Amino acid sequence: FEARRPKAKAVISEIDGVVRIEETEEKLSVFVESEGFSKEYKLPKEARLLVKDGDYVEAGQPLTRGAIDPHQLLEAKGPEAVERYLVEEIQKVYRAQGVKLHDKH
Repeated sequence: FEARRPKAKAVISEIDGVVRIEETEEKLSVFVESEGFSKEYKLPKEARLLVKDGDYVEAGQPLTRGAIDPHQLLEAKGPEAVERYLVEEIQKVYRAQGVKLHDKH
């Protein structure tokens, strides 16, 4: 409800394109690119990656595993996405606990 930076953040994809990953020792890196451009993403050691070398990632899609920051998803996929994310991500907790409250609220 209070838009905040979860500790375990998940770097979303500002760009909607295709995936590419790298090997070097210290830090991993996922690159999203379209015929237009590509964007480099720094995914440190702990970041377990959900995406694989090969397919498409819509804007604001999870590229790291876990929590997302509403502001970023706002920027990336739009209000329509933050909004829709907030609701469903909230009901996630209640549903898991038995409470059945209508999304409306």
